[PDB]
Amino acid sequence: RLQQWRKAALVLNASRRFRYTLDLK
Repeated sequence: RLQQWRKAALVLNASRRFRYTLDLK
C-alpha cells in the first residue's frame, strides 16, 4: 500500500533532519 511507502522515505528522509534545523533556532 502507498501508505508508509512513499512517505516513509519522504518525511522520514527529506524532513529526517528537520528537528535539528528547527531546534537550531
